[PDB]
Amino acid sequence: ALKTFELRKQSQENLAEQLQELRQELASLRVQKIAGGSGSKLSKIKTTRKDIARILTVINESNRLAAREAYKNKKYIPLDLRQKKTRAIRRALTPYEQSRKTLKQIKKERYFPLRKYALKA
Amino acid sequence: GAYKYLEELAKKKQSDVNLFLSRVRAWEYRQMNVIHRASRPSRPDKARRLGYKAKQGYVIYRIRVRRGRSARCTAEERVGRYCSNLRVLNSYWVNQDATYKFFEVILVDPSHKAIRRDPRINWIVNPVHKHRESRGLTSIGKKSRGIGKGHRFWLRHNTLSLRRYR
Amino acid sequence: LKVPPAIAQFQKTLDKNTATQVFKLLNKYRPETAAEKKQRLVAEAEAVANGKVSKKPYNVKYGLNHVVALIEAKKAKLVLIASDVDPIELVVFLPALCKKMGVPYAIVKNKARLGTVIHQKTAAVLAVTEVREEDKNELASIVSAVDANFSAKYDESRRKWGGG
Amino acid sequence: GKAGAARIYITRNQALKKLQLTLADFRRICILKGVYPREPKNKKKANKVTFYYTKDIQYLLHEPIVQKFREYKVFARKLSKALGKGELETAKRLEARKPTYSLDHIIKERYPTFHDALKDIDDALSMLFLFSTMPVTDKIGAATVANCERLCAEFQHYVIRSNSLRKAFLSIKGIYYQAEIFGEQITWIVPYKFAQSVPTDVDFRIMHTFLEFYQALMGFVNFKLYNTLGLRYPPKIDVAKSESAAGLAAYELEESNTSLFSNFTFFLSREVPRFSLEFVIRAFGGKVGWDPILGSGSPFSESDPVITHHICDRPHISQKYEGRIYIQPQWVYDSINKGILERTDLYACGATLPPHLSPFVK
RNA sequence: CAGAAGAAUCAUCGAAUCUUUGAACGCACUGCGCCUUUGGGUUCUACCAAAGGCAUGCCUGUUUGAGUGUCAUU
RNA sequence: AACCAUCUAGUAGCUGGUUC
RNA sequence: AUUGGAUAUGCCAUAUAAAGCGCUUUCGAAGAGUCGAGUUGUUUGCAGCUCUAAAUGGGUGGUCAUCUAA
RNA sequence: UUGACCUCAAAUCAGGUAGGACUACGCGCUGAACAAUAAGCGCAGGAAAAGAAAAUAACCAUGAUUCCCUCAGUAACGGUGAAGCGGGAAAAGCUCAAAUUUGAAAUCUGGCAACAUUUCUUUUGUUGUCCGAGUUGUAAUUUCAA
Repeated sequence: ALKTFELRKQSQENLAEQLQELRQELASLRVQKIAGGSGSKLSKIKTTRKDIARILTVINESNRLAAREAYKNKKYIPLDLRQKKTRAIRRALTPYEQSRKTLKQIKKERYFPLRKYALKA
Repeated sequence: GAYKYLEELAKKKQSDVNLFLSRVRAWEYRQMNVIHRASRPSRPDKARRLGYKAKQGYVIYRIRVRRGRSARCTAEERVGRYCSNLRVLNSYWVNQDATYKFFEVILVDPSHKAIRRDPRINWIVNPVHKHRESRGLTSIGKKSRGIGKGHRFWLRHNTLSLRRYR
Repeated sequence: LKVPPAIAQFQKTLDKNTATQVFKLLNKYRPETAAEKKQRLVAEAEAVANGKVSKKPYNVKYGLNHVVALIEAKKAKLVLIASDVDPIELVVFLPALCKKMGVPYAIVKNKARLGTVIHQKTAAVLAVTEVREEDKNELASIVSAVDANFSAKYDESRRKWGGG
Repeated sequence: GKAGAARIYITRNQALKKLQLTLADFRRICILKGVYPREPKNKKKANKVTFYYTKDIQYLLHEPIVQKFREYKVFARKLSKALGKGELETAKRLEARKPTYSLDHIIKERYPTFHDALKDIDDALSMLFLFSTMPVTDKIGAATVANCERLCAEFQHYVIRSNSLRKAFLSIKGIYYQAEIFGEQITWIVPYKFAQSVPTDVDFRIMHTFLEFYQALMGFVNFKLYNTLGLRYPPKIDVAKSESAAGLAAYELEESNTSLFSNFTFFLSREVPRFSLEFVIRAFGGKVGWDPILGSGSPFSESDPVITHHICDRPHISQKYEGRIYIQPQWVYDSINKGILERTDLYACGATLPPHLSPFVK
């Protein structure tokens, strides 16, 4: 099984060039197994499905990372490159605008803030 | 100021000036939709004291309801359904005739940044104010369910409270 | 239809000649634009940032609350009311308040024209409170014209129900 | 009906509807970019009128020319709004920040290589030369006319320095000059300086758009030629010399049979079109002198006896000198076209002018 | 049972993926489409395939055009 | 007219039963 | 590893500013198809319908007290 | 006429937002039978609602709301059935409209350009500039306790 470590230090075109070679290989084993396949064929399929998944991950990981870099310091970015969390969290007041106060209130907390004190018994 | 003159003129609702304007505008409002957007309030004194500011995020809507529940409560709810993305702030009476009562409803956009950055109307952005008119939290809604302070206005008396040591 | 006298008076506006002469004086006293105000303030900012007392400004007064307060203070020499305010009850008392305070007033056409003087889309009422010594005679001649072409004219017509 | 030849071509109204641009804007975009009508083989089938390929319309959908045109129109409306409202400062400030456009992308798309632009610059050179002498009118631009004249002067100076001119013919319409630059052959027509008048029959907007595109192509070609030859782009221009009608003398070529008349000092009086004669002499490597009436900055004078040939179309020479026998421009034009010096006696003043053979005619 | 030797039918878990529907949203509810872009191809103008999109109400703004409008307009 | 779910543990002076 | 309120300290600080207290030969705006009245329904409150206000006024209480709605 | 303003529309225009589900508790509307009853319908949150007196009292006076105990099975009513005081838990107060900034709309959204910042390349802002909103009124100031 190819490791993700050396699957992440090559370009996409050759990385996509590894996609179809694994695709027909998986397809070929299915042809062999329906005409008589040993236990290795079941594993060789099982190994190659995860192997196809591993390289598909690094294609999608790198493609998104390319999109994230391209849409850095942009005001509006695609919905895919955005936080999800929950729907209500995305609608709540941001911490900045929850901290907004009128200039009347700023003068209250500047001249008369809650003091730190103690009572001697 | 001019809102002192506007608000004392609004007490003489059947005077010559007010009666002519009531009948002229009632005909005009009937040619429009049942619920239609108002470019500016027809009572700038009354909207202003009910929380309306002439700024982005504040919307005035007119609605006519049939005469013959509370008329003002239904106007708030119908407009709230029509503009589902806005929060109903308040509402008031603008006009009436033999058949229809006309109301203007003040709505606030909880998603506009001019609302979310204004601490004086920042409270309406919180989810607890979703459809205030639907839960009887507006001015007329609170009055409808007899909310107030005084002798003029159940579960804790239909239950047996059995303590541990009794 | 039949209209009350307080609303009927707005159909009798100032004549074209007197209104054109009125706006010649008004256009001398336009408020400075947002750009001109910024240029004047940044110019004084450099004189402060590096290292360094004026006269009172002159402009036409605008705003409904502002102008009504100036009439009540008897500070306004000339009040020009728009003829087509969308809710008429906004200015329906202004001719009566100007009569009570002895303020020369006129009803001019195109509230948009009033707004153009003040670099705004729209103005309900303009008021000239006090002008430079050079324009004392020009304002005085206008006030006399408004007396004849608006107050002496109509007057008996403004107390009659219009329309019908 | 919905497929085949009908979809092959797009009608002018259909193409405008797809591009969402007005007829004038579409014409300007078509003139600025590369778009020509394409008549389908089956006109009846193509209509399911002018016909254009859908590929050109598809490319023109994302063209920034339409967006720039809207910005100019939108800004023009705002400038008109400020003038009407009475705030002159806002309109004056907004005038400086008015929108503009760049033709670098269009030139690269239309001409991927400099060879294609040079081969297609024959029309641009002719348009620039024709507009270099036209009077300033409301439809035309005074700055555009000055830019076209400067571009033509720079091209003439570059050709003279590189000796790229090959043939020069004197025609009724004007002077036809054939030059070889980077292998490509460029032909330009320079109209004579006469008191012409506006025909008031052609479209000025289309001509101005074509002239603007031609000027941009000429400027890009001149910059590339100057960089290749080491000349400074744009060349230095003397204001005092320009006001004195010095011609190419103002444009200094500062560095950043090509010798048919090299050993000759031609002199021209105020009776012949010295604008083309000086360029031909400069392209041949020789020295050309002009009278003070024709212009200032002349290296030589009339009284100077160093001039070997004196070009003068006048039939009388009261102040004729020795060693400066009068010659006619026909001999110079024939010599330039043929590459061999003609007979000065045959084309002497007061003699029959030999027929002028067109070098382009084979 | 089988299968791999950083293995595990493991745990944690911030990254990716997540078929058709469903508030379900191109129209329909099986199919029929629209626009745009991209590409095929040995069939290259086009066609075809795929992708991107294409619900409604309402709020803020942008752009465009109408008006029976108010004027401005010697 | 029918069917289904809940109110419902609805209503009983009466019936049967009610544990070494 | 991610965070919160403090402490210490460096830098910056648009203070020509902004506040509390004190004093008066000067002033002091207060929410209407609402309150309220009649009448008809729902469960006094609320709702409809007809009418429709005031300015030491108005509300609720025992001349007085208390409160200051829309 | 140009041109401003007001409209009335349009756009597969940019940025947003609503629906459905859960529903023990919560807030409205509606409603029979044997009671704000079940149902039916509408709408939320981690709590909700209520809430800084158009409140009690008749005292040497109390002092927003909510919950618990008590008052009390009392007054009153016609079996239903509170509340003031009193004792506890917890405590926090405030914001507008109505005033001329008038010696200067001092206010705000957005586009664009940089600079930051992050639960986060996903987040959230700052500065500059232009446009728009706004004088039919956005800031500062004031809320009767003044």
